[PDB]
Amino acid sequence: DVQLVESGGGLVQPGGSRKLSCSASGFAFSSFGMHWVRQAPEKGLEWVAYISSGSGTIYYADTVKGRFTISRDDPKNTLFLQMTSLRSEDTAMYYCVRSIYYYGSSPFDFWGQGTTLTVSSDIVMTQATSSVPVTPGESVSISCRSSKSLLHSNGNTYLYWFLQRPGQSPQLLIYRMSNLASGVPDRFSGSGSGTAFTLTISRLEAEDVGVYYCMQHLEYPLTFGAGTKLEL
Amino acid sequence: DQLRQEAEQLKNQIRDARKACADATLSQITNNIDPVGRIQMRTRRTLRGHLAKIYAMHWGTDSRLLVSASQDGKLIIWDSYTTNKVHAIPLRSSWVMTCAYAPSGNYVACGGLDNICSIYNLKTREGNVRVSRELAGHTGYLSCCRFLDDNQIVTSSGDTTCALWDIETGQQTTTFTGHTGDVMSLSLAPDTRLFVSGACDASAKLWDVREGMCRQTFTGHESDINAICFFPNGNAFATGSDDATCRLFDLRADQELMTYSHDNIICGITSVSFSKSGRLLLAGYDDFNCNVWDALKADRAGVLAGHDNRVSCLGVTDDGMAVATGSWDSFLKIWN
Amino acid sequence: HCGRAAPCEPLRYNVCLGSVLPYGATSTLLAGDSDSQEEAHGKLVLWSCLRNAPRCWAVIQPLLCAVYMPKCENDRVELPSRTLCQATRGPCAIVERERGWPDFLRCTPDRFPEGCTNEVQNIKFNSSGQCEVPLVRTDNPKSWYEDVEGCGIQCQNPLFTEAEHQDMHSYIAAFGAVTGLCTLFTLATFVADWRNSNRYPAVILFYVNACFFVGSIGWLAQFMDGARREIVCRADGTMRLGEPTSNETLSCVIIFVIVYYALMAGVVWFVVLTYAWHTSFKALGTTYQPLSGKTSYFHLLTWSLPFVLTVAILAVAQVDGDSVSGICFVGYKNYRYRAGFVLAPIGLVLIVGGYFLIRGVMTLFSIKSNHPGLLSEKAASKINETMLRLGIFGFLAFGFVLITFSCHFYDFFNQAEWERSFRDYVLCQANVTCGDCEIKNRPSLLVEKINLFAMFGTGIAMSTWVWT
Amino acid sequence: IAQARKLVEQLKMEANIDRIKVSKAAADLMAYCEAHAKEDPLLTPVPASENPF
Amino acid sequence: LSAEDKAAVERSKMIDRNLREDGEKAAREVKLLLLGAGESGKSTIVKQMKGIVETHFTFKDLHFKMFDVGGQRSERKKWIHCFEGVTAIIFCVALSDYDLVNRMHESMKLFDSICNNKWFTDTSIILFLNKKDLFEEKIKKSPLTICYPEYAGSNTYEEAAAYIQCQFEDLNKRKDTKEIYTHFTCATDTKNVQFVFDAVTDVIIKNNLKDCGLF
Ligand SMILES: CC(C)CCC[C@@H](C)[C@H]1CC[C@H]2[C@@H]3CC=C4C[C@@H](O)CC[C@]4(C)[C@H]3CC[C@]12C
Repeated sequence: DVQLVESGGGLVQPGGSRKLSCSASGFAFSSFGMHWVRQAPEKGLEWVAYISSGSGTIYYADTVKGRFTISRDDPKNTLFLQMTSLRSEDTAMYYCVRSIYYYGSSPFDFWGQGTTLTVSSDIVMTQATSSVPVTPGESVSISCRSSKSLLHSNGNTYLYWFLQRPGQSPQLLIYRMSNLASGVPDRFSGSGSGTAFTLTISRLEAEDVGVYYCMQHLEYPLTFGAGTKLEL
Repeated sequence: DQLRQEAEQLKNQIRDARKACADATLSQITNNIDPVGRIQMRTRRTLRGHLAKIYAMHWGTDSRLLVSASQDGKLIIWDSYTTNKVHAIPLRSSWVMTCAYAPSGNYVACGGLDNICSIYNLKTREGNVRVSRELAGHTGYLSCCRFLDDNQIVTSSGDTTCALWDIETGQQTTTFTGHTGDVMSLSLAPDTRLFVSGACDASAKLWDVREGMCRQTFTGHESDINAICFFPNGNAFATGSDDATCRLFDLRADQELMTYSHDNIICGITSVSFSKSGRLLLAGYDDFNCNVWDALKADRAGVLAGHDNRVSCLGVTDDGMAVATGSWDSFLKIWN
Repeated sequence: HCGRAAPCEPLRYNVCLGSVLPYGATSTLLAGDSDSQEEAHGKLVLWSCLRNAPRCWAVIQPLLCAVYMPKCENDRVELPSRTLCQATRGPCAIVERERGWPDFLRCTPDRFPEGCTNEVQNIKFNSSGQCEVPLVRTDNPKSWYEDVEGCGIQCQNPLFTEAEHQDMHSYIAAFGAVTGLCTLFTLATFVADWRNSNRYPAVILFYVNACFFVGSIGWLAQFMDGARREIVCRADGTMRLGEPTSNETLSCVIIFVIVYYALMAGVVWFVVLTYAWHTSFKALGTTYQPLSGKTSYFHLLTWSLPFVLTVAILAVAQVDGDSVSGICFVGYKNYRYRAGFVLAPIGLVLIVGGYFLIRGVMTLFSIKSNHPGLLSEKAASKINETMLRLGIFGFLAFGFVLITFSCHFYDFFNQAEWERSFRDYVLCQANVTCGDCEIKNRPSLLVEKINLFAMFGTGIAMSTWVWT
Repeated sequence: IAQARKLVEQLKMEANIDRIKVSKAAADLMAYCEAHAKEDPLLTPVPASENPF
Repeated sequence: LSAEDKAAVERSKMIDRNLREDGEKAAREVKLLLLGAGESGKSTIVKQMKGIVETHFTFKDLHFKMFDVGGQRSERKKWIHCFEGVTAIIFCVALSDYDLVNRMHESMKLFDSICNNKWFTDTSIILFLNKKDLFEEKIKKSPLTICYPEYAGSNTYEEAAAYIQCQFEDLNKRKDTKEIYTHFTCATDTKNVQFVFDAVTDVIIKNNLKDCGLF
């Protein structure tokens, strides 16, 4: 099936250099806009870099502009993030994620497993609630307030919901606040308006607990929410 | 031995019966109805990606995506709003004479001059589209493919047979064989319960998807009929022929209602399709333009003349917001 | 301090030749040449010949009739101040240039002392200003007869008699008409089947023809009601110079830009056509079309280079008109700009076109020997026909470039002659009018005719391809 | 001659069909055609507000 | 535009470039529509050089494609327009079937129908008068008069074959636009491919010089 795996972890001395390689296997890698998203040891996700299909477009986060470089080798199905002068705030897991952009597509659908790499005027997505206890059987309502009208002139509200299970890679739940992901149960359903959003999970059950990150996609760099932990 | 004389007797009875229930002279009824005046449609977008003649198109149920098959050996799925191409499907047999698009928008059916209505799969993992099936069994050539569900597809071939397929297994579950000449066009119903096939015998037959028996046979044409489209009500259908006369048949009255012919038109029809209301009747001619016939008074309303070569396909959206004509220029316009 | 003791007599003539004398006593000591009143009057009426070129006459007249007819103060002649000299030294080097200022007029400290009354400012010459037939009164220092001050050469070149003008006008009308007709015919042929005739080298040929037609109609914007006069003549009554000036109207700037851009686009499209022919003939057979990718690059280069050239022309403002040609064109006055901006592009076009055409001919000559199979006589016939066609057309283009080069170089040398010759004529006319005369050598009109024949002939020869 | 038999059987099966008078069929066509004159964006050209093209 | 709309347009442009490149690569191969009556000997000529059947072969750095559509029983005029813009039309005619049943008359009628078609008004025709060896020995028994009552000449192969050739060549009513090349198929030689190459390169040179605006 679809399989994203990264390598080049371990511990590095500060101000050094390292290369992270994400070797894709089991999909047309030659036509997927691949991102790099990191996660601090105990914080939410943060966007790092992005490479488009055919290497025609590149972006970086403001923190890692000019310090990192992203490159893809299509014939080998690998994705490289060559990093230089590693600061003390880069200790994180680095997920390589695929994204395909056409009309009615589901970008950020599959997430790599990630490798722990230790060292020794944008939209702020204020996911206000940080923790809430729940019991199986009931429904809980998670809210994510944006800081800018995400409803574009096209009619879409570029806001995604990700679910990260304990010791897993976060999977896509809903894309553009309405559409369900591929192979997700019908319990999840998004609603709201511009600068206000909600993910109303119905008849919540076991194996559905974890943290829920809301990510705007209207403008770069992508800003994930602080995440709401569903404690059982 | 003398049975064809009895067949002629029955045919005479049929013609007498269908003539004895004819007193309207529809023009006589719609005389008092005020005309639509004159409609002018301007090409909003010029979908320009193909490098050879295009023979078929089909609008998605979304009324946004249209797929257009061509002779360069690619059917590419457009986005009619932003002109963007969302898929480029490199098909095997470059000779493609028809195209479909699943009502859900999951599958797209190809098929041309090699007896295989080969369906593709769009909404899949792994990115690129795959050949889900290659439905073989026909002995002529695929002329139309139309999706019933994501599992059933009817195909009208050039061996005088229309066949209902089964995508999952890939077998002819039902064979409709009543024609004598090539079946040039086919059109499903709003309820998708019974269709008609346009044949080279100058005769359209009313099939039944469930049973597999031709219920009614509509004659009146002089030459091959190249295009059929149902009236949105589902109780009438237009018929484009090589005699330059689009005709409105009626499924209830069992007979032709009216004919759409102008003396200064000599070219053959390639595609017909009603508007959403079923008032104006599009008709794609070989005069490098498609005329807009008022479908209740027979008088021409407008003209869509922006093509350098003959138009092969003409689709109306499921919300009547736009039409799309595809000529042998490799360009297909979206009028409005 | 600015007066000498001399016995002065009562005056007999009461005028400064324009202004009346306000006194009744005068001596003739100041004039080194003139000793008596009659000789003083003789010298005054000889100086009266300076009526033309008023930019110096208006300023010298007071000093003129002051040095010959002064005012004595009780056997003490009045000597004017240095300022009246310095006002009549810089711009009035013409008499110095031709005849020279006599030593009595060359004001030396013992002759003209510094800082005393002139007494002449009451004598003002309000009736001042004239230029005879070969000149016109002008108020622009840029557009004057540089050899003189004030007056300016008229619109119609005095080097050419009106007969030559009429002959050239009729010549231009006829050849313009023929070129326009051939180019319109080929444009009509190309546009009649435009849905079929879109094959690129043919379309490049169409663009050459269209450009040369625009050039031809740009030439034929004269013979109208009053177009020529508003194109080649200024409002003040001189020929156009150093256009676009910020004062005068953009009347012939448009007539210049269309004809120059048309000609340059024509020759550049021709170079691109020849290159397209070479690259096509290199891959004749093997169903491989190379130029399908670089069609747009051709379009942009050929449409850009003449435009940047003509804006570089309008940047340094020397574009000007001519009466005989009936057109504003670059570098009539200063031959350097004409030489560069005309011959360097045309010369480069000849070189590149020539090279690529010889390459094309050698290619489709060697094609038969290089082809693996045997060519049917029906194909080899057309290949040899088109080869001879390219050979003839190439020789014709080379001939036309050699003609225009020869005509220009003749113009350069004989023009370096005619400028001096014409000045000598103007001085001769001033001299005979002071106390007939003809220009020694004029431009031969046949070289003008041959130059315009070269241009129109090019315009025709670019349209003979549609002929089969 | 099984083709001729099948053709005659098809004509016999097609014979017993309940015909409706063209008056009523025409009236139904016209009635449906007139009842949807408002929801047809080609008859009445919708302004540049709603028109997505 | 938006974040995803720019990436959608980028994808659109990338696949547009892919279409352009594939079109440029597919326009370099010579197409050869292979007509001919049933049992004309199409199998012999198609094997000699290498629904619808596409055979791809290369000769002297040219890629040819032959679409022998005779394995399809439908109305020809409904799909024959699909093959307009083909380089040539290889029309192989059985020569030994002058006696068989009239079949020569059927081949002639098909040639007449295909050579004066609206779409193939421009496309040159190659015809292969194949099975010459059977025809050479078949003349001794059956004179040519069986097929052509209007024949007047010697009953030898070298004259009868030339008569058949000149009879077939006189069917095109358009003699100025389209040329009709002819070859008597050489069994044990590779000259059939050479003749096809020569005819195709000739029509290509003519089309390319017309394309070059000179002819
Ligand atoms: C490539 C060829 C055809 C371009 C030729 C450009 C010609 C028309 C231009 C370039 C230089 C110009 C000439 C230069 C100056 C003179 C001298 C003047 O006393 C008569 C006009 C005449 C003779 C000009 C006529 C127009 C002219 C000849």
